[PDB]
Amino acid sequence: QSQVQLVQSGAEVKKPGSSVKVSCKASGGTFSFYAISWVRQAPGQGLEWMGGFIPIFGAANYAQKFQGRVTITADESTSTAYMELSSLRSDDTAVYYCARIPSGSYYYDYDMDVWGQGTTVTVSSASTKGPSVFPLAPSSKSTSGGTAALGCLVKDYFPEPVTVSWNSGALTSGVHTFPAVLQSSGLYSLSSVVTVPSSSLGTQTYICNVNHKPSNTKVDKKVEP
Amino acid sequence: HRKPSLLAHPGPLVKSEETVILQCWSDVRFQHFLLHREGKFKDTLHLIGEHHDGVSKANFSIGPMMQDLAGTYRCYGSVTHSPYQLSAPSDPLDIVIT
Amino acid sequence: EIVLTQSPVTLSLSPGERATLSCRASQSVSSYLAWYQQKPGQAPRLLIYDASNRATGIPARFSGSGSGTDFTLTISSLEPEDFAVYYCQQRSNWMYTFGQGTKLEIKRTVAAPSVFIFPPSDEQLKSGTASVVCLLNNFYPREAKVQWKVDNALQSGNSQESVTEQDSKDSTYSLSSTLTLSKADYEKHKVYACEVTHQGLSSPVTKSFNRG
Ligand SMILES: *[C@@H]1O[C@H](CO[C@@H]2O[C@@H](C)[C@@H](O)[C@@H](O)[C@@H]2O)[C@@H](O[C@@H]2O[C@H](CO)[C@@H](O[C@@H]3O[C@H](CO[C@H]4O[C@H](CO)[C@@H](O)[C@H](O)[C@@H]4O[C@@H]4O[C@H](CO)[C@@H](O)[C@H](O)[C@H]4NC(C)=O)[C@@H](O)[C@H](O[C@H]4O[C@H](CO)[C@@H](O)[C@H](O)[C@@H]4O)[C@@H]3O)[C@H](O)[C@H]2NC(C)=O)[C@H](O)[C@H]1NC(C)=O
Repeated sequence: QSQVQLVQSGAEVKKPGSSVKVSCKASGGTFSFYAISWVRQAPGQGLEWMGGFIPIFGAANYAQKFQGRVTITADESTSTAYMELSSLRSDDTAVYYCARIPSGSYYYDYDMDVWGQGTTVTVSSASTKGPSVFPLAPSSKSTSGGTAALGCLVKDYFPEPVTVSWNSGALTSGVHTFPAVLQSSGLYSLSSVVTVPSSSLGTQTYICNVNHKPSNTKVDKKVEP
Repeated sequence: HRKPSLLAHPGPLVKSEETVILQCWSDVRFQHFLLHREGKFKDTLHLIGEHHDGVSKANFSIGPMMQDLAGTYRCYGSVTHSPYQLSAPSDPLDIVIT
Repeated sequence: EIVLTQSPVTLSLSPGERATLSCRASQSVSSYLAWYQQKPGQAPRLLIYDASNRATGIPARFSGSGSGTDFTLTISSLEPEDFAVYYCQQRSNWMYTFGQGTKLEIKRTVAAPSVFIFPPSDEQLKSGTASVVCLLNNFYPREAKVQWKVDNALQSGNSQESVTEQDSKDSTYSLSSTLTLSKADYEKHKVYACEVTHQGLSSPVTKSFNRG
């Protein structure tokens, strides 16, 4: 409800032990007498506060878990905020958020909170690698109840994200695209299945549409045998 | 950057479940008045300064007095030119529950 | 440092019911408590500020209460859009620690999964590895146990599973477990099975295949 809007820096991929600096530019206002709070959420986990900066008091408060590797700062203009994380570990792979909240109470004239779009930071010793799309062929082992199952395995890929669509988006009902998993190799892998009528398995043509960061588009036909 | 003035009405010593006014004013045309409490729970309240004849003032209203609203109250003022830069802190005013 | 603990972990209620969420703090924060809601795929949205005051635009069904160590978020008349994750965050003494969170899911009738198994592709075997997939489609509750068994041998450490979020139509979940094996260890064996245990299942269900 505040006129102020926040825009953060782009996504980043760093190696273990390096440093990343995310920016938060404010529009329609300044951080002024408010506080800059950074939060992080890892895939599947909850919100984790990293720290805060109150520019008026020149005060920087941080969380014990990040105390020592985290620095929150802002421009003299108080329009751009910055958080730098050092000794980057794989556990720091998450989405980082920046928020303009009040120092404490919202007493009297205090605007409601304003968040940014977020910034995805991936810390891994791996390199950019295209996925390998393998078929999950339909069979009596997947065709029971007059309903047949059909799917693809997007295995061994980095870095996220990966988009999966069936028949160029003409198949959305029954489609279950499961969240990716991080294997010991440091490479991701996902599965996307769709339940179709048992009949039409040999009549209908089902194709996987997978896109990724290394400019890789792999279309795979899913035949019955 | 000139220190403003802070006063408490009807006084600094307050009874439980009673409201007080912490007036913050200065001859400088302060556009934003910030009141900061130091104690068990520190806080910073904001109030837009109202520039009446001669001075710009702000009436901070501390609600039903609990042990959490007691502490050392100092007052600051700023100009919208750089709300980031506050002025010199006013003389501290200690609010204590009777 | 003050640690915020939320209860319950998961709340399984039905549309139209009254919901109650609890946030307990190791030390008093004294109304400096904020309530957030994160719907999946979006950023958190502020609901209650200063423990009891409702944010601008939030429906009046959301209510905040509590001071010191105990806090409560009440949502009367749960509207289908309210089923999400709710976090509490302290705002006292320049520390903005978050709570663990609470999942507000939909309590429907018991639904059991449709179990399908997928043998490894011939293209992946040329690549040198083999991946077997088991799928549990549309089930409630979310609690399910999948166990891979190769020739009557429980496999441990070679299976990775991922669950989907509750579907907005049938209010069910889906699970996909993947067993990755080398081309050397696969082939050395014959029977590959997938055991599934669920509340909606009178007996454990097994989907198996024999290579060849
Ligand atoms: C922030 O707070 C300021 C101070 O407010 C006072 O103190 C706080 C802590 C609270 O206790 C408040 O309740 C309290 O009011 C405000 O400034 C004051 O605003 C009020 C309300 O408008 C004013 O009261 C009214 O004043 C009218 C004018 O008469 C005064 O001013 C004349 C010159 O302008 C002066 O000649 C008069 O002598 C009189 O001065 C007051 O004398 C009394 C008694 O000695 C003092 O106690 C006051 O401090 C003096 N005020 C001064 C010096 O400014 C009155 O006409 C009017 O009376 C109305 O009600 C009576 C019935 O009760 C009717 O009979 C009458 O017809 C009329 O309708 C009323 O008293 C007050 O004067 C302002 N100043 C001060 C210092 O109190 C700020 O406005 C506020 N700011 C914000 C942003 O909220």
